[PDB]
Amino acid sequence: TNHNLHITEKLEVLAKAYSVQGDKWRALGYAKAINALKSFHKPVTSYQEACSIPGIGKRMAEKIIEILESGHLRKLDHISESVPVLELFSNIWGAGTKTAQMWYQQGFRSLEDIRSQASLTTQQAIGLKHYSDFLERMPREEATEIEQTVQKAAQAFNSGLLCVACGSYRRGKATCGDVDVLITHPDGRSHRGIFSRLLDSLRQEGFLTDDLVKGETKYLGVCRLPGPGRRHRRLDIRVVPYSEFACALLYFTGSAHFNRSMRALAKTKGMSLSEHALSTAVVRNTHGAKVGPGRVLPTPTEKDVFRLLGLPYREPAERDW
DNA sequence: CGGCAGTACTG
DNA sequence: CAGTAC
DNA sequence: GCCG
Ligand SMILES: Cc1cn([C@H]2C[C@H](O)[C@@H](COP(=O)(O)OP(=O)(O)OP(=O)(O)O)O2)c(=O)[nH]c1=O
Ligand SMILES: [Ca+2]
Ligand code: NA
Ligand code: NA
Repeated sequence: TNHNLHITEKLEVLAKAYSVQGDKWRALGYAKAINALKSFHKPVTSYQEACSIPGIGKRMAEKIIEILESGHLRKLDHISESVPVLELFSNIWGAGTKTAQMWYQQGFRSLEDIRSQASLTTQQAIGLKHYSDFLERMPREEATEIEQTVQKAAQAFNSGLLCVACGSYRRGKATCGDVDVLITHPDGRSHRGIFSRLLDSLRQEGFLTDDLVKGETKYLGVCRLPGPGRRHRRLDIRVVPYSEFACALLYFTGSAHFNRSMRALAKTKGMSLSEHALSTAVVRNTHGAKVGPGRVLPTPTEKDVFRLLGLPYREPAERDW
């Protein structure tokens, strides 16, 4: 639950304004502060109580106080008039802040302008054609149907293939922004040849409607279940070796902020965590950049990753931040 | 002062 | 590479 | 934006 809604509702506006305008680090600080404020027990009442929470500094506490005594945040009144347009433009899949800012500088103000005059990448044209659909979340039951469709298509090639939807779905959420399907095989090797033939099977069946990204082990695209009343949905599919399964599962399950916290912690302990592996004895320079590789640590299960980092295990539902 | 996660596709 | 995305 |  959140007992600081009257504060966070105002902060989210500012954080989004900073995000679409490209000030990503300031936005990150706002996001983190907003999460910290949602994850609390008591409505904040003092500048001193505010600064005590992790993720809240003097500036953010000043803002919270201006909120408690006045009910309003003056800074909301000086957001640039371009921000709603930038948000509109960057909600196109494949367009971000830089593209939105360029479109805005060219004088474009609406999606009709984009459709008729803008130069679009292949991805951005798919994103525009599904603009409304991609802003919607689906019921988890539909995510289940999409996962089962992928699983049944994959297990037709090799019965031994394991398929797991990993994302807000695995974290137990009632709705899902897209479906994240991780595929492996405990053999350790048969996963190698199935990916392209799987995608051919799904697009031959009419399930896949558009491709966004096509790597050797990574796919991002668009699907739609058959029959009436169905929307187009974003679908991400990864195929990983069994030895990397635990770390791929952890990454793909998220949340994103959870992953960043876990990876930041690993960095403090001279380790490095990615979707491939947890590594130890990684040599870095004075800027936190990697100059030497280190060695992979055995992580047969998600619990092993937590254990090697000195943390208590957190269930997927407990990984929202 | 200066990092803020680590990776992968596109063109 | 810069931009964008998971 | 925050924080070491
Ligand atoms: C966006 C993003 C995702 N991820 C990881 C964590 C996510 O659980 C996983 C899938 O990405 P998403 O599908 O974007 O994450 P989600 O499932 O939580 O969002 P939604 O419910 O709206 O569909 O990828 C990152 O590590 N970093 C990122 O920036
Ligand atoms: Ca998802
Ligand atoms: Na604090
Ligand atoms: Na976008």
